[PDB]
Amino acid sequence: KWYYKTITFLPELCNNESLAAKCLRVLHGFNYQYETRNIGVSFPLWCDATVGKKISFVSKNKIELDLLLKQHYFVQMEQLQYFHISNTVLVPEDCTYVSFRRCQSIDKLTAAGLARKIRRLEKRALSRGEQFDPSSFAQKEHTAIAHYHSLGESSKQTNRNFRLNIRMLSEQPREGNSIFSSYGLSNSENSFQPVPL
Amino acid sequence: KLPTNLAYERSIDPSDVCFFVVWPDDRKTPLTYNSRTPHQVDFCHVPYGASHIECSFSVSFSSELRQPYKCNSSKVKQTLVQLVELYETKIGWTELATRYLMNICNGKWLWKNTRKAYCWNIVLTPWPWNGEKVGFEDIRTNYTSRQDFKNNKNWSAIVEMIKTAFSSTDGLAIFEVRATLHLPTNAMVRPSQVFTEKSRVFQSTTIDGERSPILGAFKTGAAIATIDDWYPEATEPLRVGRFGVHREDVTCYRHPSTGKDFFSILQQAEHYIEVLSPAQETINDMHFLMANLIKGGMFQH
RNA sequence: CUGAUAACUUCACGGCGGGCUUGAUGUCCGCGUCUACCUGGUGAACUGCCGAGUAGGUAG
Repeated sequence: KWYYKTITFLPELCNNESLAAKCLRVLHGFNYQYETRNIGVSFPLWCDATVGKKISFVSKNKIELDLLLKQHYFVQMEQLQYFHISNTVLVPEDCTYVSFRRCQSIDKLTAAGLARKIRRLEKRALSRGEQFDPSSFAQKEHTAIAHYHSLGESSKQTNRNFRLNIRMLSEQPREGNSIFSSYGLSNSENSFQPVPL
Repeated sequence: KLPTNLAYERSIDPSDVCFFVVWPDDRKTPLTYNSRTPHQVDFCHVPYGASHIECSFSVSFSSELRQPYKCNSSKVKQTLVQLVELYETKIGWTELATRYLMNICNGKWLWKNTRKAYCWNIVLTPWPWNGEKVGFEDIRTNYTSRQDFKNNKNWSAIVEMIKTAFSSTDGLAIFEVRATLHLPTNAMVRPSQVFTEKSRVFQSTTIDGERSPILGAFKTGAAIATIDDWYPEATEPLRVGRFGVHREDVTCYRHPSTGKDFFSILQQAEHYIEVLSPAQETINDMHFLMANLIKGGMFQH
């Protein structure tokens, strides 16, 4: 009894990161005007290398998904036909079943991010005693990172080119009765909520 | 001409470079990097809390340009022996020795690690030597032209002892070189890269047990040899090769259609004995001829 | 429009006995491979917060 809004990502010369973010940035302007928690992630054509075309939009209250769909982006990208509206159909209750969660561990692995980390560990140990050195803090030689399909995003308030990191987990048939958040999640403070794709 | 077997041996001997991280407590550790994964990508940075970064190599100025290594013919023997022996008198080793030394002095061998730096200082250690360590302090704001070097207390002796190292048979001159780079916090360091015939795999070595990058020994031999601006309408100094090859753009100057490559000047060796027995271009191409015999190479067809 | 026209070769079967390739053997002396080599990440994935934490989490 969920819905789905299958999009079509056609014109054969297009980025997969900049358009999956801008169709999510127009979702990011949402939930700051009509503050809901109910719209998911659901990539149908996720693959390993060079993620494909389709994205979807899944909810149980299932009438904000058309309210989200008419928010000065499809009413602004209509004639030069980049995308088109789906048929607003009930999700059949037997399908494939994945989960989308922000990992956020990868963001604190880069060399600037580890210097961002050990700067914070410098000051919050203000309860004295030892006089520690920053010499015994290192990443060693070896971090094996396969694939995570990062999505870049500019900050709302200031000028920061931050980035997201979400991968695939497909099990656990019962968590999360539509308890999503601003970006759509399965990690923070609520559950590890799966997605019916 | 060019009788099928001729070869010289090089006359400048640089070594690898080593990167050490000095702490505020006067402790030095090797600079170690990180690897991320066939497809493998490397990442190197200054560790947080460090004062600056040190570098040390060594170079030698020997005399293997007086006679060839194999010669095959006693008409190209006494001709090329006489050219290097007449260039010693009429021209002198001054214009070459000053150009090789400044690329050692002004940190040219630090390729792209000087961009975004506050201050760097370079200390020589010559041999044989009676005296003091030679210094070049805050090079960006104190030493920028041929004349700032000539105001130094110790420039008359280090332009010397290379001039003797080319003039006297079985000569020698050895320089130890040390540099300190004051780079900002969490600054990126750029070493050499392994070839890997088809990314960014570092050339490493083992210093005190842990791995560390080198920035190459053929890489730092290219930086000292960039003294070539006698190709016609020259705007930028190039590395000394036979056909004046530029690397960034994939063109080359000095092409044999121009008549200014090495093999069309080496054949003209008997022509230049007459004038040296003239300051317009007969000088400005022997600086290219002498810088090829200092380079080395097989000269044969 | 053929040295033309037509055309059933068949039934049965025990190769067997015996057997010493041997004796002997010194592959040695001499030897220079070498000279010369750029792989090219501009700025780029930035700054917090909880937790004792090189574990873990969490923000725009």
